Amino acid sequence: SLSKEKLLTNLKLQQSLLKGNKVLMKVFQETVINAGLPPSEFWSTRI
Amino acid sequence: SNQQMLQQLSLVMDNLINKLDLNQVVPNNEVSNKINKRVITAIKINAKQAKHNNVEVKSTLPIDLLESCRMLHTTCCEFLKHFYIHQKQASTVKKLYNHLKDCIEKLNELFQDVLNGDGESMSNTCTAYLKPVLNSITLATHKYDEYFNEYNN
Amino acid sequence: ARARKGALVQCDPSIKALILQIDAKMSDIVLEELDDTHLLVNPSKVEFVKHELNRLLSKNIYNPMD
Amino acid sequence: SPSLLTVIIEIAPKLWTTFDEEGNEKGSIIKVLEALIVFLNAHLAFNSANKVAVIAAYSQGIKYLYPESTSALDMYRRFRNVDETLVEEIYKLFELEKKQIEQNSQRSTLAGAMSAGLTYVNRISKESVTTSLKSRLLVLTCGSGSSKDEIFQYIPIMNCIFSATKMKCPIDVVKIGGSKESTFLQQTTDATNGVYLHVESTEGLIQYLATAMFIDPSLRPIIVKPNHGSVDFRTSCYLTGRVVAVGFICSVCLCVLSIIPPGNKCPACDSQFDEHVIAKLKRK
Amino acid sequence: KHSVTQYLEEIPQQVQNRLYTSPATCLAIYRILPPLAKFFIMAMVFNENEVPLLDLDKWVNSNGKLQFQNAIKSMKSLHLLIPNKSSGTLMINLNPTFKISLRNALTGGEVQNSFGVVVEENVVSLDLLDEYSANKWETILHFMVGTPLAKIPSEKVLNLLKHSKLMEEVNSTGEFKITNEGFQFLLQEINSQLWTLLLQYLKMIETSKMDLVDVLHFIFMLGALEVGKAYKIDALSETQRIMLQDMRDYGLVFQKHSNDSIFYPTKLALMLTSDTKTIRGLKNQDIPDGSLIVETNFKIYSYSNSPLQIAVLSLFVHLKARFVNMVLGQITRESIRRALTNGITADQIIAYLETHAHPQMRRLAEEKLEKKLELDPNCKEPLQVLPPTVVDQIRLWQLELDRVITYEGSLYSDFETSQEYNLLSKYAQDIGVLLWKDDKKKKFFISKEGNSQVLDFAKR
Amino acid sequence: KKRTAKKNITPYQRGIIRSLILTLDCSEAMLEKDLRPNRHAMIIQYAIDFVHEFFDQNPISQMGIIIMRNGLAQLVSQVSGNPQDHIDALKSIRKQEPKGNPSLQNALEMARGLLLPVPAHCTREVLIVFGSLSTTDPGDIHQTIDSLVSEKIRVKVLGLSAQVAICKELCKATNYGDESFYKILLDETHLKELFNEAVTPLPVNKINKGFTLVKMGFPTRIFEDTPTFCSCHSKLVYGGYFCPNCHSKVCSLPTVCPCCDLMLILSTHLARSYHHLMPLKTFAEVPTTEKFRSEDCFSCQSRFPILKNHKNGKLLTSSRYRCEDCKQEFCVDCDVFIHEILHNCPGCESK
Ligand SMILES: [Zn+2]
Ligand SMILES: [Zn+2]
Ligand SMILES: [Zn+2]
Ligand SMILES: [Zn+2]
Repeated sequence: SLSKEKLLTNLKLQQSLLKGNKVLMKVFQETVINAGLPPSEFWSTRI
Repeated sequence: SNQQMLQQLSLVMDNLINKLDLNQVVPNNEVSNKINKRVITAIKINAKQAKHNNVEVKSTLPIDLLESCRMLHTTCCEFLKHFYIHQKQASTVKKLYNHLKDCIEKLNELFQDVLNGDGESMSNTCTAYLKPVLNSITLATHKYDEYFNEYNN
Repeated sequence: ARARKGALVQCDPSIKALILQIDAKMSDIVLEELDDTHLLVNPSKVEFVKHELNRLLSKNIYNPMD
Repeated sequence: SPSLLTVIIEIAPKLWTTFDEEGNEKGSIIKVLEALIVFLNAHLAFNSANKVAVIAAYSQGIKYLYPESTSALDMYRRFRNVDETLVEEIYKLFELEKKQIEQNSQRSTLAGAMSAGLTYVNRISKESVTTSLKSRLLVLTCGSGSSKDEIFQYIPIMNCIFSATKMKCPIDVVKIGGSKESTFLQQTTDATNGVYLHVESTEGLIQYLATAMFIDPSLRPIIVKPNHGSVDFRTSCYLTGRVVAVGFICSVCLCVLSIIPPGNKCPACDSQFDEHVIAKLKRK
Repeated sequence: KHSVTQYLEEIPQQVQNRLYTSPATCLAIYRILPPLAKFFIMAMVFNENEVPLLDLDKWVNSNGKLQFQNAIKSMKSLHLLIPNKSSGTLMINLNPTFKISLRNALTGGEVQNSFGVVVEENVVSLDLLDEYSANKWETILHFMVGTPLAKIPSEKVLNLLKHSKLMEEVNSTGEFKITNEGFQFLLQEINSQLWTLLLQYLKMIETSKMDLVDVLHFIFMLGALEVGKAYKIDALSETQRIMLQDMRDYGLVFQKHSNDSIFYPTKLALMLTSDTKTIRGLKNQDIPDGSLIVETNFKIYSYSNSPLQIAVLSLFVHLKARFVNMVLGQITRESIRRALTNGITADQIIAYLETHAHPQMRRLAEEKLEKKLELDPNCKEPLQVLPPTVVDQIRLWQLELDRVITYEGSLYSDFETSQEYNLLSKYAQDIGVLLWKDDKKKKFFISKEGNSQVLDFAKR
Repeated sequence: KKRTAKKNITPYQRGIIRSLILTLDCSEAMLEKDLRPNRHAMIIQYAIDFVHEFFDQNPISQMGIIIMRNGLAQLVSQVSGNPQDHIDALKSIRKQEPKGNPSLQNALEMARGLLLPVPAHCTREVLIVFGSLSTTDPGDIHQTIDSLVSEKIRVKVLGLSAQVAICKELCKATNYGDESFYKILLDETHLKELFNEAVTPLPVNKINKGFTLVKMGFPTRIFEDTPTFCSCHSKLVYGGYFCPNCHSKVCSLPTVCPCCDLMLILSTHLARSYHHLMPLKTFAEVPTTEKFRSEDCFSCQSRFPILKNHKNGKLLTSSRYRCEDCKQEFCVDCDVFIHEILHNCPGCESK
């Protein structure tokens, strides 16, 4: 039911979690919107 | 000396005790006022040093900005120190390293701008707040450079 | 070091006025009247102030307790 | 707030001779004994008549001194009784000395001393439920040579530490001897919120004592007087003997081993390891 | 409480040193000082050299400086020390007589006074004459309070009570009733009572043949420890011997019969300083005999009893019919209004109940206690450890009879700018010391803690 | 008349590392009136006590808390190694009141999901404080139990005043068959000791499993005070520790380094472990008339030995409960204290 690649590709789930925490969405965007990290590995930490 | 002289000295002391003595008046008190003073010196020195342990930044907006920078660099280094340990995704490590070097230069420019604008005391406080993370990322960069040289040479 | 000692009294302004009346009746022992809610007095005569206050309240109210 | 200061003075006639050997023989333990008596009296006076206790550690066992187990069956004069009784007992103990006493030099019963003293503290606290006793013990050791660091007592010392912390009993230690920081004792005082004092030999401690060994009863707003840093870079490798920093600790054995794994059967518990796990470790 | 320590510092410095000549007196007064001063004195006693004050400041840290001032002010007031503006600095050192006497006492000094005791066949039994001393104390307590029959023959004691105005009783008519002094006597349980009596004997016995140094020597030698042998025979001044006989009459000396022997060390002198257990024809067993009654229903339930104790209880509650274990009594606003007629404040009685009548309220105070102090931060509601309901009812009766509000402190000024006044007010609100303030007048009447901390910050 | 354990017969192995996931029970059943406030309040209080105790004795493990309300398992504390978080979580819960029916199945599945990250050398566990007499499952249960035992996840449950067949099956199933772990209570004190015995690691007779060396390093305290700076919570903290390898500050803990992710400990945790591994032989109670030993204590000095011929009093017993290997006496208080708090046997230390 839960797999590393599954959570990796669960884009809608990931964006929902982005909505989950202001701190989360903030750090994510500044790791992304700042021309930083592809979301894939960013979640690969946060699985 | 052991055994013989051991028992000898032991008996000597035993006697001395039994030899009335134990003049608690003669119990040092402090004897040499100088020795006393020296002891006090040692102790006040240690009290001072351990007291130095007082168990508040200026620019709240720059403080928060620096905090964001720290969080950013922290997670970036997090990903490297994951990858640089673990291992065949070498190109991913390369991208991470290039990004980390970019981040290091970015923070260097950040410090430059802080020194320019906030002056020195505020810049000093910022440098103090960022010293540990800065050292860690610099060490990570150096370690990667060493490993890359080792692999190449 | 400035510290002006005395019997500080604080109450409602009406009781303050009554206390000032009584105190004037007993030769004005109140050292100072800090404001409408505070009074500075000498503690020497505050006890007889309370005594005469009790006397006059007993005279007036008399506690019918009906 | 009464306090139960339970000194623990160890007296090795071997170490006593070492003290005579150290520097000159310009005075035996007699200095220490007298200073201890005076300090004990001082504490006995300071508070509202709070008891004390003293234990020793001679070459072939330990034995109480002050509380004076049933034997028959000046100045406030209770000072008098305490001190004269202690000295009578200690002279009796010194009679307990001979070659057979010289024989069992293998061990050093300090750990037994600390453990028993802690048991005593528990006894007294438990019996005296009313007026809870903010107790705390002490340690006096004549630092001798011939053993840079005896370790066969390492564990019981730490068990003493944990008992102390649970019982909330600071334990202060005074080592008199060579410039060898008694590492286990150092960690003991530091962890259990104590104070360490590595005096030189012949000075009349009484000042050192009454200064830095009298602030632990029930105060603790006051900066302790401990020496330089108390690094917790703990035990050297069981196999090697060199102090470890990035340890390598096996398993259910728990022994700390160096960067040199023997490859199998960690040399304190017979437990062969997964050679796959060995290679995983070797992947560096 | 007259706080005999205050009387101690009252006496001039030279006679203070006169007293300090007696090492045992030095020790006994060492017992009394606040712990901070105790520790500082014990530090200074040995290093034979004055010490700058800066060290004694830096010895203490934050949130505990209040005691520093307490100690220094006390010690200076009784002048045990000598502050020394030697180089414009502060070269503290004790009254050297004090230092030497104390040091002698710690290591076998020449205090023949403190060593006045004699060791011999102490045939005194624990109950032996201890019951007699307790009976004498009870008899004098009853006679002063006024019992149905007052066998108190202490003609000197009666004169002390009357001239001292011990109790609001008509001694001219022979009355021994409770006045404000009588109320306090009803209040101070043991140490308070003994202390008030000793002070009264001091004030009355102050005219001729005093030898105050010998007086305090005898008093403290009594309180120190059991002198026993040769005390009354040998270890006493002439006027010292007279004072000893008088005290033995007053109970405070348990001297044996035969009118000539060693000192009879009754437990009472121990009780003078101990601040400890209070329990004293040939029968009397009670660690909790006193069976008082005090719950949330404001009633008097008594099983355990003591006739003088229950009479004390009746001093603020009605009596109708004495029962076997009980006495007919119910505590109401009228019951305490009885003592309010004597003007007795509902203050001493608070701690009295918290302490006395507990021999029957042990379990009551335990269930109210519940150890609800460590549990207080977690469970924010107290388990009626000290009953607040009863306190509120008592305050209500007190308020019903009073109607006046007063505040302690001193008026303050020289708040030149609004900034200093506002910052001090904010700091006081942080520390909760400002009773009231106003920037318009730049004045207020509160405790000196804010000024003390600001002055210390400014100067050092 | 004695109540003693005869002998310990697994003094060779325990699970020293742990990851225990306590799951409470907050459901309508827990609101009956059998325990003084209720079931629920007393339960949570003892749960707090157990949290403190367990994180003391096993100071290297983690823990997570799970409730069962309205047939749902709502995680109330992530699996974490800091006792204070869990303590606070329980504080919060205790002011909230139960509802719905206990969905044992959901809680089980949530746990099994939760303990996946726990590595092989670490050991898993669950502790169901089951209070009700029913469940309400949205799926097959034996499916879950089979998945569990497939994932090597021992489970111990503490039922309230009854025995439920499925729970008995559950405990018997995961714990390698050997049924001893479904202990249910009959008194509050029994409950206290229940949690207490839940604190210790858990042996039965371990199958020969993989035993693995684990990398970890110890920190060194820091010195400066004003330089307050933290790398595990990103605050200013007046001084902490240094990872020997990651080399970044970490607020006080036995936690895992938040930079290079290796376990951090001092040693005293390892000392606690040592205490649990190899305990003492249970002290023997000396024969009443056959002792003829010293009339005192040994570790302490108590005067509670005998009375010497007193009809029934001396006929009772001789308080001389004496340990074996050192063969020295010890009064009852001393023996209780040794075997409870400090495990260095006094005499057996000295020889
Ligand atoms: Zn942190
Ligand atoms: Zn690290
Ligand atoms: Zn014992
Ligand atoms: Zn043993």
